Amino acid sequence: DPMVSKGEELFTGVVPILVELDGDVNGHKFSVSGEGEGDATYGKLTLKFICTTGKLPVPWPTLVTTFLMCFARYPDHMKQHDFFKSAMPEGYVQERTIFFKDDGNYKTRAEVKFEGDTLVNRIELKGIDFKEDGNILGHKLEYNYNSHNVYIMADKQKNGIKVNFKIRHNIEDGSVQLADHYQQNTPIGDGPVLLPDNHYLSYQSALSKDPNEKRDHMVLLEFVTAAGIT
Repeated sequence: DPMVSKGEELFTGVVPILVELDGDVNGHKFSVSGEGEGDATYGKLTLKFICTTGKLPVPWPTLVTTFLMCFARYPDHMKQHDFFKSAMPEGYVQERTIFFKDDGNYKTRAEVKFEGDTLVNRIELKGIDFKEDGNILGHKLEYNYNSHNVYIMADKQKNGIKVNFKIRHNIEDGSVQLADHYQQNTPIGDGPVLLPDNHYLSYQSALSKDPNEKRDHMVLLEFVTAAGIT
């Protein structure tokens, strides 16, 4: 299938990745740059993010979802349901509001597209309404990450998908900080895209530190696999 082969050719090997974020939470401005690689055949991403502005004013785990669904491994039986690769190389817009339970919210807009060989995720984040001494601004989140299933549906109206899901950030009293995600994706180009039947992506994420890195940073390893249509 030349449409499948096309994303299969853009993603059938290891693909360098760049991520650039400009953020403002409760007016605290910060920038982050990330680099790494993705191997869609295996659902694998490895990335290292650096805060280029000094200390990151929010917990690194609250940014994990914002910092590449085109790197999911879609099983061969499910290749018709891969919207994310179908939009490449021109790419897609990914927008979210993330509602933190009893606290503020992030609103993000990202463009995910190729720039030559490199797959770029360029993001603007605004955060509003955070409590000074809540779990976000107070840095009360553990540096770890649970596994989550993400439910994808078509938004045929908008020639894209809608994505909805709740992340649980563990807190160091056994509590969770809920982060309620509402997501919309739409293609950047005017070409054909795959509008999926409802399915999920299963995510696992591991957070770590580069023992040689003095800058505020996060090393992120994620495995992502599509399922949910036998």
